[PDB]
Amino acid sequence: LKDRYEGSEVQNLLDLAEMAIVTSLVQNNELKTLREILNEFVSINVFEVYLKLVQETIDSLISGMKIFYVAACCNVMSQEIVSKILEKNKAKLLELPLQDLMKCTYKI
Amino acid sequence: DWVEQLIL
Amino acid sequence: VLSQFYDREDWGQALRLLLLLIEFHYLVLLVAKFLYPIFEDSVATVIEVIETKWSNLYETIIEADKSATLLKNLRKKLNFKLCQAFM
Amino acid sequence: RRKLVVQWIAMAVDMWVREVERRGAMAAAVMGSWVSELLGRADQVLTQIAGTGATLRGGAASDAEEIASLRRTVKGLKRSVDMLLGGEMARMSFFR
Amino acid sequence: ENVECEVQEFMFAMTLFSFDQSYEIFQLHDIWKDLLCTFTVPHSAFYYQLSLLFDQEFALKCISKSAEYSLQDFKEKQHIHYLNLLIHFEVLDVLRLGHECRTNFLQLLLQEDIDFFSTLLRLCNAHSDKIVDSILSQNLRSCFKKLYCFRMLNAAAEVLYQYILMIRKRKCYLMVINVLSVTLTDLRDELRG
Repeated sequence: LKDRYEGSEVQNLLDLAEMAIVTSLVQNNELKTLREILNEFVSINVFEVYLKLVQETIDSLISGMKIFYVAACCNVMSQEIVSKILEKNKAKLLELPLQDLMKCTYKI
Repeated sequence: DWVEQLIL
Repeated sequence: VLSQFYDREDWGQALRLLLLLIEFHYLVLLVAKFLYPIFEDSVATVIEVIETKWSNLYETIIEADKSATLLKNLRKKLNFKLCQAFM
Repeated sequence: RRKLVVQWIAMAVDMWVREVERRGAMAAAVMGSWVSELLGRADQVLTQIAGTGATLRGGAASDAEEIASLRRTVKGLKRSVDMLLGGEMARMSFFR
Repeated sequence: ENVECEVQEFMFAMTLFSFDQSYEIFQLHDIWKDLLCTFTVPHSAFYYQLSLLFDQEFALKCISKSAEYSLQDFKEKQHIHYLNLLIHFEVLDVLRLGHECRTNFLQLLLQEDIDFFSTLLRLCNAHSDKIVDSILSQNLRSCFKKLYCFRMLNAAAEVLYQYILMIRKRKCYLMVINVLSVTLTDLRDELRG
């Protein structure tokens, strides 16, 4: 509580989790977070994390839904876009695809 | 004069 | 208007118009319409001030001119910025 | 050797641009189209020098990438100068 | 004209070169050390040699023609030559799109390019309305700067402007607000403070 009010993560590991992930938005930290989540066992974020450590379409839909559920979501969307671009470097690719607007236009 | 009154 | 009837002159007239708008809604709309019809640093600054400054009668005037407004204005501003960048 | 003349022009215009940008911030608290044309001709001179360099007797010229870099710098300066000329110079004392 | 009347043709060419007649005859058919090298190679070589020897109109023309008829080392050389000749006398964008479809080489070429270059870039952007984009952004990042950056990116613009800001203030805040149309509120508050 004292941390949320003065603007922690290990305590959380021991909604709010989503906001923490928002604040976090490195690879090692992500992996540790994933391990903590596995130990504890939202689902969308988990799918995204699994993809990052690495079906793809389902993960994409999950991430889009998470984004819909603001700044952090946009950041995550941009990261996913960058990752997809890296993977690309035909029909399946088009299916996956279906400033951000400018980028999309340049892509098309 | 007219352009000084417009600027004001 | 006389200057308009008579490029640099046109720019001076546009500047005068922006200055008048700053001193003063309908007027602003008329100005935007004039800018769109026409479609450097000082000009950009003026456009910016106008955007910062930015009811039924105004909408009616806009409709008469067309024969949404805010969007058209934003588009025009973007175009002007692009032009300034190219210069 | 007009390659070197183009490099001097690039450096001079660059300082001129920096000066105008500095003078604009100064007054918040001349350049004509001829400078833009001059940078276009400068790009043409570089295209001509590189081509001649590629067909020299004895082997191609070693300055290929050196000239490609100068082309980029010249284009960047023509861009900046074109933006200033196009209205960004009359809006230097305005907040962005 | 006399004593010549395939071999006589080439003779007529090299003789008439040592220019229109020469080039015409040569093309229609099909210093000493260079000639020997060219003979050993046996069009590209011939044009390259001619261009080198006249390095002018003849040279440039022959080089351009050969380059066109052909379209890593040879490619790069030809491209550089053409670009230089054109900038001395469009070409930029063409060569760029061509090679895109040797990255550091292009970085150096654009380095030479950097007003005419900027105009060409603006033209290309207007026409449009990966690797190339990144290279350009990097070169631009290497008033004027901010403007060029903004023009090219058309987020990068906003970031650069904010960094430079971290009359001028007003202009920047304004430009940012127009481009965006949270950020706006912050900018307004800052301008009011």
